Amino acid sequence: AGEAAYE
Amino acid sequence: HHHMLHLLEQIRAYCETCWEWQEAHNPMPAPVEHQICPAVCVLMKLSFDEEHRHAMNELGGLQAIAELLQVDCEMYGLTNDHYSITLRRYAGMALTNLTFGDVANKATLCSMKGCMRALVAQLKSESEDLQQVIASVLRNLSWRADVNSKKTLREVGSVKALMECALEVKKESTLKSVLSALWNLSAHCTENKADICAVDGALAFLVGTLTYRSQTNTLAIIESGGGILRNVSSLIATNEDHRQILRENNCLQTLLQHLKSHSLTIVSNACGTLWNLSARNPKDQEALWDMGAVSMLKNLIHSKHKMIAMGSAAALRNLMANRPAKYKDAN
Repeated sequence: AGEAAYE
Repeated sequence: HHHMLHLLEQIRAYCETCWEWQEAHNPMPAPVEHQICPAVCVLMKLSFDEEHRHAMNELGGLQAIAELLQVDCEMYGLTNDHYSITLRRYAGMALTNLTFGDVANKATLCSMKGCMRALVAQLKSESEDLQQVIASVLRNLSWRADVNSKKTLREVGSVKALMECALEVKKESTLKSVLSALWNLSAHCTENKADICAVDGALAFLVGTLTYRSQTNTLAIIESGGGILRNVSSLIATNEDHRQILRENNCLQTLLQHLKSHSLTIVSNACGTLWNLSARNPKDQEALWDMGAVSMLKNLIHSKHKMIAMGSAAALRNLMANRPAKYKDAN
C-alpha cells in the first residue's frame, strides 16, 4: 500500500 | 525556524506540566488554557513543507507532538471535548507528514508504546475524520517497519482495531487510509493475517471492496482491499468456512475479472489470491474451470511482473493437475 503524506 | 522553535517550546512546557500532574498522584491541566490547538495547527501546516520538516526534526518535533497526543489521550480519553478532538487531529496530521519516508521517526514513534496504544484507541473516536488521520499514521508506521516496530504494532492490537474500524466507516477517504494500513500490516506476519480473518464480517467486507465503486475515479480501495485479501488468502485456503464466505459473495468471478485490470497491483493481488484458493479444494477448482480460469491465467504466464508470472503459473498448475471428473471428454 506504501506510505503517503497526509491528504 | 525560531517560530517553530517557539511553538515546540510551548508544547514541551505544556507536556511537562501534564507529566507533573500525572506523577503527583495543582488542578488538571487543560490544553485550552495554554493555547495548544493553535500551536499544533501551525506545526501541522509547516510539516507539509520538506525544508520545514527537516528543521522540525532537528528540534525533535516528532517526539514532542507524539508526547502531546499521548498525554492528552491518557488525561481525557475518548470522553474528551472538541478542543481535544481538534488538537489530536492536527497532531495526527503532523505525525503522518513526519513519519513519511523517515526511518528514524517511524522507529521513535513505534517505540512509544503508550503513544501507540493512544493512537489505536482513537480509531473509535466520534470524529471519523480523526479515525482517518490516525489510520494515516498507522499506514506510514507499518510501511517498511523494522522488527521492533512490527512487534509493537501487533502487540498494541492495531490489526483488530483497524479491521473493526473499517466495518463502521462511511467515507471513502477514511476507508482508504484504514485499508492501506491493514494491507501493510497483513504482510508483517501470520498472526496479523489470522487477526483479520477472525473479525466477524471482515472477509465478506473485504470481498465487497473488490467491486467498490469509487466516486473519485480511482482504484485505491480495490487495490488495498484486494491486497489484504491476497495476503490473508494463505490462511483462508485452510478454512472451509472462510472459503465459503468468499464463494457466496462472488469472490471467484470477480478475481477472474481483476486479471484484465490496467492496474498491475489488481492483477498481482488476484493472481496471488487465485494461487492459494486453487490449491486442494476440488469444488473451487471446478468453479474456476467452469468460469474459463485456465485460459485467463494462461494469458498472464509471460508477464514481466514477477508476482503475476509466478502466481498465474502456480494457479494454472493447480487447475491443470486437477481437471474435473466431468471434463474428461465427459464422466
